[PDB]
Amino acid sequence: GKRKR
Amino acid sequence: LGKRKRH
Amino acid sequence: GTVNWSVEDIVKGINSNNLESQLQATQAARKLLSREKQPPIDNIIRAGLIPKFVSFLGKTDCSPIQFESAWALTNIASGTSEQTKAVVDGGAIPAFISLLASPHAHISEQAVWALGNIAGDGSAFRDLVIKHGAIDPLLALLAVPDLSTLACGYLRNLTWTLSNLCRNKNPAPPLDAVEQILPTLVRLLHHNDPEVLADSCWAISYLTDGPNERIEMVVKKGVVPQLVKLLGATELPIVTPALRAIGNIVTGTDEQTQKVIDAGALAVFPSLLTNPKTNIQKEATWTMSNITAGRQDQIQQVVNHGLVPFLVGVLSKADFKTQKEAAWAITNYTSGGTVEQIVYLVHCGIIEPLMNLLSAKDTKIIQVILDAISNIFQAAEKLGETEKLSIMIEECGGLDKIEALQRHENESVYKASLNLIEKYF
Repeated sequence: GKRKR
Repeated sequence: LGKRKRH
Repeated sequence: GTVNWSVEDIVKGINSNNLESQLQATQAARKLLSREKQPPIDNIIRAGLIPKFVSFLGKTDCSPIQFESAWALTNIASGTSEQTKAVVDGGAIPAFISLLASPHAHISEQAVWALGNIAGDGSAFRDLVIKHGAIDPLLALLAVPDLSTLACGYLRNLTWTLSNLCRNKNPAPPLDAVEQILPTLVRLLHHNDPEVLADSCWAISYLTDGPNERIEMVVKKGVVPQLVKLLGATELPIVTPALRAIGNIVTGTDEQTQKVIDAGALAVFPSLLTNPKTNIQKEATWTMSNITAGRQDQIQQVVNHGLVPFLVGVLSKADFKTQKEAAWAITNYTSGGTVEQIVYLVHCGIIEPLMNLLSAKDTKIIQVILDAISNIFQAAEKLGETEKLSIMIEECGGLDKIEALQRHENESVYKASLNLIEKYF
């Protein structure tokens, strides 16, 4: 899924 | 970015 | 006059009970501290001059001594954390906040600069500057109908100081402070100065790095079209924080991601993904991986903007860090994409550059590639074209690479590799 910094 | 000194 | 003085000479002049002698020794201190090589910051600190400078900040009847101590203290606060701490320990925060109300623009400005250096040290000094009430007087300086009436240098310093009040993560700035700053910051993001735009973008990049609630705060202020418009600038100092902020926004909800697409961000990515600066290419591919991790209609808009051959290219040749983001972009694409969307990826030549990255000495990228191959074989199972992809992987020497990964250190690499060979080869 989506990955932050 | 970070700190800035004058002259 | 006030050039090449010793610390003991400055101490003598500041310890006199003569304002003019104090003014000349303070000018001499500022000059010593302005010099490029090894200014004697620690020497001035050890001499006990910081409380003296801080007290001179309150000398309203002597505006030049206010300026000179302000400048001297600014350069001490621009040093190490212990050096910034010294200025704070000297009680300079309330003193500088009072100076923001000065009728002398150059003193008012020096106060803004010094508060920027203090807040920029970290979360604790940032929040201490906010607690002493710096935000209200700083925002009152920008309460003009047109930002263009203010001096360029003065406007640049305010924007940079405000960006440091938006900076640092454990914790993030107080929500109330972020809400009070945001209307001025949006107004600065539309100003016609390249340094004002860059620093405004940095501030937005800091606010969007964290929880989705904080991304929502920013996105609700309608800044996304302006960030996309700045994403296309010719100045690299503007594109770098603009892409950062857009990159952050797409780490949030699909709805937040959609706002970026609707503003037309994907049209800029053909250049972004071929940008000569590695960091831009790496960050663009990372931004791409978080978009391909979205809905099937979002993956479809990536396809529609002809961005799949651009991902094929970055995967084929780029910096290894950019190639690592590209593998992630493909695994995300193949995870949530339709059979038609995955088939289109193989047709664009994804198999060969994907197989060549299996020679890497990084276990994480190998794991990401093996998951992408598994997702491509599942789409091939649904069409009865498993043998077609099996020969396709064998032709470009893909199979050999997976054969060697059966005897690997990592268990997750060892399992997935042995599984594909017994299931399809």
